[PDB]
Amino acid sequence: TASIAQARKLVEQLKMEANIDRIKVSKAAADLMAYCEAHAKEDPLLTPVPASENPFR
Amino acid sequence: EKVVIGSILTLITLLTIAGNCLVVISVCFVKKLRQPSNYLIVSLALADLSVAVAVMPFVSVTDLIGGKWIFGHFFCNVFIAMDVMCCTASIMTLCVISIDRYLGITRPLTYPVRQNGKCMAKMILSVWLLSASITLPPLFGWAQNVNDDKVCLISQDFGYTIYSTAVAFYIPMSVMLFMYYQIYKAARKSAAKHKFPGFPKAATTLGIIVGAFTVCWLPFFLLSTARPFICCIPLWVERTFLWLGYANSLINPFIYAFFNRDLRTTYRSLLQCQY
Amino acid sequence: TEDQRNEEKAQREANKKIEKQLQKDKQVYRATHRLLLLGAGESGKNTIVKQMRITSGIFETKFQVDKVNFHMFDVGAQRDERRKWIQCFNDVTAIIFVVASSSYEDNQTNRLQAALKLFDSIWNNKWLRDTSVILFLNKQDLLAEKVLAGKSKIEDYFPEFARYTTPEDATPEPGEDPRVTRAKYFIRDEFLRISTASGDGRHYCYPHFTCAVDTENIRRVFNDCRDIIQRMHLRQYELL
Amino acid sequence: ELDQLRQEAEQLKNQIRDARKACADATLSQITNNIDPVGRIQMRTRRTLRGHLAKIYAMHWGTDSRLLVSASQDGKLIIWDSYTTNKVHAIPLRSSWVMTCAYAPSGNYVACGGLDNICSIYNLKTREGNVRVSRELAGHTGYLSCCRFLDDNQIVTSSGDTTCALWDIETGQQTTTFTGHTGDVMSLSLAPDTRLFVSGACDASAKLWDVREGMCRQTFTGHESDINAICFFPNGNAFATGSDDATCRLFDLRADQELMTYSHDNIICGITSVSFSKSGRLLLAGYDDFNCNVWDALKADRAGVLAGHDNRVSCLGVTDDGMAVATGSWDSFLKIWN
Amino acid sequence: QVQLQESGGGLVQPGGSLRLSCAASGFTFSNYKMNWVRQAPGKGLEWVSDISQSGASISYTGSVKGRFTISRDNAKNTLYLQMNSLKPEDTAVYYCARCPAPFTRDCFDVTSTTYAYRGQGTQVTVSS
Ligand SMILES: CC(C)CCC[C@@H](C)[C@H]1CC[C@H]2[C@@H]3CC=C4C[C@@H](O)CC[C@]4(C)[C@H]3CC[C@]12C
Ligand SMILES: NCCc1c[nH]c2ccc(C(N)=O)cc12
Repeated sequence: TASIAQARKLVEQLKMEANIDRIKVSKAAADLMAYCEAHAKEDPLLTPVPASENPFR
Repeated sequence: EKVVIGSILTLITLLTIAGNCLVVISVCFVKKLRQPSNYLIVSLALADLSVAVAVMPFVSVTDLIGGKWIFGHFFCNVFIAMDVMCCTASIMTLCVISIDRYLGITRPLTYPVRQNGKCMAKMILSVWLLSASITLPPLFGWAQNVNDDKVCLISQDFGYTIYSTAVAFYIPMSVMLFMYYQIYKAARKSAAKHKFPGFPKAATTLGIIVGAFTVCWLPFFLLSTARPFICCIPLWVERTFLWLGYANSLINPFIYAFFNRDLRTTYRSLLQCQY
Repeated sequence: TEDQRNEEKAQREANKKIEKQLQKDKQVYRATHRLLLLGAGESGKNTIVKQMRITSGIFETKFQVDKVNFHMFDVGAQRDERRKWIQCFNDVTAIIFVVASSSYEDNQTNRLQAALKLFDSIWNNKWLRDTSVILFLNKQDLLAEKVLAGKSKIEDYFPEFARYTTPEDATPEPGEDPRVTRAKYFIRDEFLRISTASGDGRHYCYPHFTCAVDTENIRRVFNDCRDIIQRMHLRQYELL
Repeated sequence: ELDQLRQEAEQLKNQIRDARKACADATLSQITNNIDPVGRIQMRTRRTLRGHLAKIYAMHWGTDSRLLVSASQDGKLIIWDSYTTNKVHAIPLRSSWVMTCAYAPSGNYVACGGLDNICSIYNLKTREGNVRVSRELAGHTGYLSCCRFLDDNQIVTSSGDTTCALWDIETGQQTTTFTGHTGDVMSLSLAPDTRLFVSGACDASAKLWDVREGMCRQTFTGHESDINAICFFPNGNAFATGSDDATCRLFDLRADQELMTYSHDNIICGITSVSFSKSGRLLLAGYDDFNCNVWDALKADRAGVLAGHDNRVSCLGVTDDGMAVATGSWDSFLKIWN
Repeated sequence: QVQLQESGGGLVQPGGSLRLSCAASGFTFSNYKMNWVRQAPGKGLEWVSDISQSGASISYTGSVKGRFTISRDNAKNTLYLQMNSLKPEDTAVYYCARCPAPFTRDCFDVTSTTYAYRGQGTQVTVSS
């Protein structure tokens, strides 16, 4: 009972997995690059903050 | 005849000062090194620093070049008492370290429970107190110094010299040797039981420590105890043994810090931390 | 700016109080010792815990010997998989691996080989490399009973037992049948071979023939912890 | 009967693979060839927090980037002040085996758990008492691997029983349960919107779940061993995972497959934690080698190393503003890098 | 994705020789230690044999020592199990198992519940 019960639920879930809207991987990579470049300036690790305002220093 | 001995003694004093300062400042800066087992080493380093600051330099300069006591009568009683007190403190700090190691290894499940900074401080205070009591009789006139308008030297009376040497070196030396023999016995007993027919080393370190301490301090105290039996001794032997006694303080950082895994590994990080 | 100075003084007073409490807890923690109890499901660990005492994922049982306190943890409702939560006991004083030496529908599975493999896996674990393990070879009476019965699993499931010879270092108690001693020492030697192949010196094993009803079990743990801490102190001072 | 279900599952998996394969005309690495290199990155330890007696497993940054949470096996849950280094609270825990901790977004409550299989919610804003236990979220059948707050009354928890659940703190009952993993669930990560979250397990795979529906949406199987850590990309459309494979992998929910792989020949040790910078350009992943590595999210090249820990780096955390990087290690010392 | 595919099986008379295969794929075969597992009817999982990374070290359970031979091929990325003189008690479903982490000597693939890194297995039966 356990084997078939688990298998049926797994098949049902995998059927949903096969029906989903997606986007081109190149488009996703372009969006990732755009996000990385458009938010680079407000990242202290990537763009060091001036020492005069850093509270840790 | 020009002699290179002038640079050697100043170099030794500077090296001792630098080593003691490095040890103490590294313990203070590296907070994780602050543990009860390390307070004894810190106290030993502080005693070594005191010796190198306020004991050796006067000898190294004046007794080497001038060869005479140019600091007057009053400074003689300060110098003699300070040297005796600092050396006795160093010896008894070594003895206390040995006793602490003996207690720790002999009673691992019990003694470390009460190993706390307060106990370490109390034992260091007792060591310094006793090292100070040894220099009292000269101040109260029981054994006046044999100093002169141009010479400074410790009193040679039997009733003070024998007591001082016994309290400072002989009893602590015997205690240290007994504790280290017990440590060696326990370590080898532990090592021998952890063996099997097949199921299909401490001697080196202990000998290093004991030999260093003995080779450095024993001759000076032997001569000092035999000093009253004048029946005079050459100056060079009288001073080389004292300089070996100071070399004991010089070499102490290289012994108790190198032969300690936590300190041995921790100081290696100073290569990057200094930047 | 008094509004800032008052806050900074209050925060320093609170820090001092917390530091004092944590310092006291430090003495409490250092005084205490911690132990882990492991082993197979059918082993006698339950009876050993029960005799020491006289839905949760872990159970606590504390016993005091010679005024030094020991804390022993028994794994409760946890998944049979062990690789991911066994790592939490790297700093424990020692691991108590009670394994049943029974040599018998009844033979639903051969858990002796499974226990040997589990011991090997624990031994080879990267984060347990400094955790000594105490090996309690439990169920000696049943082993002897099955050896006398002439139906032990030792001969069939371990073919090397035929050529096995009793070690000269063996110290069997008087009255023990030679076959029982040979079997128990073969079981010992299997675990010793598993454990002595590392050669790194970061480990050590303490085999111990014992029974769940034996009262000496508590003393053995105390002696083993004493030895382990003594060896640790020897290591610290460069003596080893 | 089984054969007429396993074959259907295999056919569906093949269809999914074919759909994903046909979508890979160009990879992230190929098009990013024109991106300017980040260059070498160097960081210095600005703060060191001491007081923990045992090894530290997990930490959580407060929403104000001022307070910190640390959990250690000594039984102490300490709330730090990252700027002044002072300790604000030190809560003694009934169970010394705690594997995770979390700080509520409003800061009114704290949580922790571990081998005890129970999550304890601690209230720091009690009127007179400095700290007390509010509720015990019992019901799991295994050690609590990770937990994260959604609101002041809702918390998501993970356990080694291959199950995750949503708990109503007011009543303590499981409002929703997540199942599907064949192995232990290691870490959780809340999405920026908090509606979706992604959990890593020992199945060498990752799954995405919805709190409002409690059902899986996507499954990713790019890794080869247990997933130690997981974290969403700041935009929320992608995430990165750390595993025992010693190789970090980047996954995008819309691409529905691996985008980048971060690894090198000299690195063969497992990865303990993974985190994102505020811009997402740099990957901060802890390693068993006692040091952390900075990997370029786009170029997949090392930018720097955070070395100085004497033991395993158990956890890694970045402030909300991203101005500081806090790292925890089994040595019991918390180091802040900036 | 990690996938394991056991091959071979069937019903043979006592003493027959059977060759089992495991076409391991989807992962770096050379980087993981490989073990064979079996489960007799009505009984739990039991370890059979193991092979190291390059095969320099091999081990077998006492009940199957000598009778069974475990070998692996890196060029073909497949594992073998050559059975000889099979006894009737050897009947069991055999699984191809891999322990989770590479470059490690400790494996944990004797798990009772579902294990993520073992194959579906093949049924091997021996009867008169
Ligand atoms: C007869 C005349 C020439 C004898 C003169 C005494 C000379 C030899 C004595 C007086 C001061 C003494 C030095 C004092 C300090 C030390 C440091 C020790 O680590 C090595 C010996 C050394 C360097 C001594 C060498 C010998 C010395 C120079
Ligand atoms: N340079 C060491 C001086 C010293 C320390 N303790 C002593 C004890 C006795 C005598 C002595 N010469 O009597 C000298 C000393």
